Amino acid sequence: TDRVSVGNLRIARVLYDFVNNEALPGTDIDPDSFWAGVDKVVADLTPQNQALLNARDELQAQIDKWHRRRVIEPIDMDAYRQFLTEIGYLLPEPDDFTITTSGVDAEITTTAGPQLVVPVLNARFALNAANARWGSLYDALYGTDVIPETDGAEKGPTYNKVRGDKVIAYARKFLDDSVPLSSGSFGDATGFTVQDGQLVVALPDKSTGLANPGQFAGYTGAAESPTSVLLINHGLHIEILIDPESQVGTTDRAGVKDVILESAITTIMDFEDSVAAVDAADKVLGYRNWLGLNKGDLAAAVFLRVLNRDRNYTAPGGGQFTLPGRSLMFVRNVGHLMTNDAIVDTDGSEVFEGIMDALFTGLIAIHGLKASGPLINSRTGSIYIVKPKMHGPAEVAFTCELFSRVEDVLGLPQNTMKIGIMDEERRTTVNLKACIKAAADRVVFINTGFLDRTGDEIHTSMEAGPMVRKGTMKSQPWILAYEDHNVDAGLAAGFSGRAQVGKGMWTMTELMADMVETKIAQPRAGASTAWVPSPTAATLHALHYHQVDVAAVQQGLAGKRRATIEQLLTIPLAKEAWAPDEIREEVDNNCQSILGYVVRWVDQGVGASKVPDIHDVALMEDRATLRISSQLLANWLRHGVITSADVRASLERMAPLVDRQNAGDVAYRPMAPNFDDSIAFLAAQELILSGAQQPNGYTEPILHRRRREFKARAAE
Ligand SMILES: O=C(O)C(=O)CC(=O)c1c(F)cccc1F
Ligand SMILES: [Mg+2]
Ligand SMILES: [Mg+2]
Ligand SMILES: [Mg+2]
Repeated sequence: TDRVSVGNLRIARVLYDFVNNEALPGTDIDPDSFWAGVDKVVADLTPQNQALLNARDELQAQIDKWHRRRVIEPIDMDAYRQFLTEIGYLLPEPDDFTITTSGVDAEITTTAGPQLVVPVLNARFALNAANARWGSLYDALYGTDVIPETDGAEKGPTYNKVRGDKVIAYARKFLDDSVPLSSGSFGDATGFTVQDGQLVVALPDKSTGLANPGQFAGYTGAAESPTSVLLINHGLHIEILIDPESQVGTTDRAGVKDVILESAITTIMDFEDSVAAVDAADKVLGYRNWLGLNKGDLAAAVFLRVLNRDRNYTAPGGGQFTLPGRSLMFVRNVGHLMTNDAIVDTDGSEVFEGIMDALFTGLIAIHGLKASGPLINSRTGSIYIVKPKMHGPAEVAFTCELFSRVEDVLGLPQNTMKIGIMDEERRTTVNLKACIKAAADRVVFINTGFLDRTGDEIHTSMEAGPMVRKGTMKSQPWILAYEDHNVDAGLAAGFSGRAQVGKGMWTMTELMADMVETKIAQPRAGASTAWVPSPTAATLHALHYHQVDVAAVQQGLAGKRRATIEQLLTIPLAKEAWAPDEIREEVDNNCQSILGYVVRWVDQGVGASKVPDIHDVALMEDRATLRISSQLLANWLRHGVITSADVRASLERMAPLVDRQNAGDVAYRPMAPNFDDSIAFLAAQELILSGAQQPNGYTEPILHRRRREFKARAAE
């Protein structure tokens, strides 16, 4: 009695009102025509959506039976691959082709740099992420472990000048490495001037210019005493702020106050694995934040926080130009699996959620194409949607047809809605060229979502035998081939200069020294973007793109074929391998990370949490990391590595530790000692004990059911 009838649909009133009162005004779309289009698109495309999900089940059943029907020691790769071809899992590779996607912004086609992912249901996080286009290097260095807290350089309640001077020195070296002087070092600079459109750096006994004056991009203030100096390197901007009257500037030999880095070039506003949204009320919260971002007027509490305006500069010659102040925004829709009762049909059947996301996030994104102040997002006229968890090229073609039909409902030009393709399921990996071809006129990135991909690896081969420990997965042959294969397919499809080639998330949110040391591997592998968990991590990962010329790396990689199908298909089976203490560590680690994530998901609707692991390393958890942990334990239980008593005792042992870590939140409900009274604890148990039975190992069916159950209990 809380719904609105439109054709065969029954729409939750909160969603109907949100769309009519907030999303539609200003788009010139007729409300009656919009809702008729929703009815028609749902009716027309739901059968194919269901057909595709049934096809996954039929293929996995055949693969399950194949492994159970054999006894031979190692996979006979020739027989295995021929079988995958017969059942239509491995499809033929199409001829070479070049993508044709047009109307894409420079941040995607050309600029190499970090890409930030943030939960769209958290307005203050989403605001900080959009504002992360520019970030302080001094803050990122001083506040993290990139500068070690050795004797004398420790962080305290007040500024430590010994630490501050290490920060300054680190940044001066970065400047020398990125925008080198004709002679001397930035460490010895005493001042900056702009004379006849050229930057002049004062040294103690002479003056000098840049080795490449073309890296001088502009300044603020008067040319003869600028307030800042703007530089560019590998397409990314660097700004030296000059203020001798500041706390840090007073100590600096040139009065430098900070070094600002262009950081999160693009940001993915996430409706998928980092949020918990199980009904119309939840979906409206997310849609309204996405609306505020595109209209430019989102403002969050704690005083209030707003979106940054663009940045004004004087060109080296003399004109006034402007640089984007905000990250270019993508939105990650949900994939093809789930339904959501935000809309039900006349029989009470829930509507597919990915279909709804395309309609509603596409509608809302129109506001980002028009004046807010200037328009917020795409100046070239595109809407950028990340589509996750697709399995193979028919599922990509379906997304493209869904987008085409939504463009018609919205009165948008065909191919306005672009697609960032996650390569995060095995049947996409091994058919990647065909997947890109299916979206050849819409694709704006491919990205190795390696954590979902690991979950799919385990589930697909669940019946083959026990898998290696999850920490071993990152170095197994299949995943190394998968990473190279993805780059190869992108470059061969003409992505250089046209679309992003992306790699995955750094999850250790406090291990920033390790990130700076290690994550450089991604641009060295030819990735023009990769995922960071925070604005601070975006600023630090920006350093890697100044050190690595990704454009040159991609040109050197052109034409290579560095992964075979046999390599891609190498299942991560454990050899005949573990002492009891290693098995116990794996179980306790997986149970602790499952419980820490799931308890905040089910009881508080939080879809991404920092959860310390068994080694007290803080990890950003979302559904993909949960998918790995629950599938690994399900696999170990399936093949006798551990018993059902092992699992239960581990969960009961780790649950009170998770309770302790959450003891300060008035909204937290402890799981122990009354485990069977905690919907959250039972959800975590169900994710393991029923994991082998979930479709492709997905965690949403259980999580959504258990969160809805919790909401009902809290309302009675
Ligand atoms: O690798 C994949 O499948 C992803 O898609 C990555 C992802 O959501 C994510 C994650 F796993 C941990 C933290 C933050 C995130 F955004
Ligand atoms: Mg994923
Ligand atoms: Mg260079
Ligand atoms: Mg199954």
